[PDB]
Amino acid sequence: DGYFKIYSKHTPINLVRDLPQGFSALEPLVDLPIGINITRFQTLLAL
Amino acid sequence: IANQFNSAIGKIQDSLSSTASALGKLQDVVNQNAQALNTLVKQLSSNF
Amino acid sequence: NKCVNFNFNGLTGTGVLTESNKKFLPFQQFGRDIDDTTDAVRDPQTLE
Ligand SMILES: *[C@@H]1O[C@H](CO)[C@@H](O)[C@H](O)[C@H]1NC(C)=O
Repeated sequence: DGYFKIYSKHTPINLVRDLPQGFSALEPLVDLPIGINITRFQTLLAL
Repeated sequence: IANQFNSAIGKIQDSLSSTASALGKLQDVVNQNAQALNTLVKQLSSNF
Repeated sequence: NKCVNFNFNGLTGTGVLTESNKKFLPFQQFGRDIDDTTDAVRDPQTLE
């Protein structure tokens, strides 16, 4: 509907290779007045 | 006869202390009236 | 603490306003009861 909605969380872990067990909801972090069409996406990692 | 009676009134305490379910027919009436009021209040949120 | 016609942002009704112990997070602006009725409000001019 012309918004983009970002929810996020940050958590301490001690784990070597999987998505961790347990539960915690994501608070809304920012909303943006974007308007655009989207159909695919990409991530940026540091070299 | 008194020892059997005293023992049997003993078991009435044990039943009414141990389980939750023994009072089911009173809890069912309390639940139905609470459920009908929950419904009545929820219909205020309906748009019609 | 007095009966008042409240008008917060056009959300409107009659009630007594009392300081909350409700911890609204920075994103939350209204509170809702089990009844699906508004029961707490963040004031728009001070964040209480
Ligand atoms: C409302 O106005 C007063 C006086 O300028 C100011 O202290 C207060 O922070 C304002 N409210 C908001 C949401 O900034």
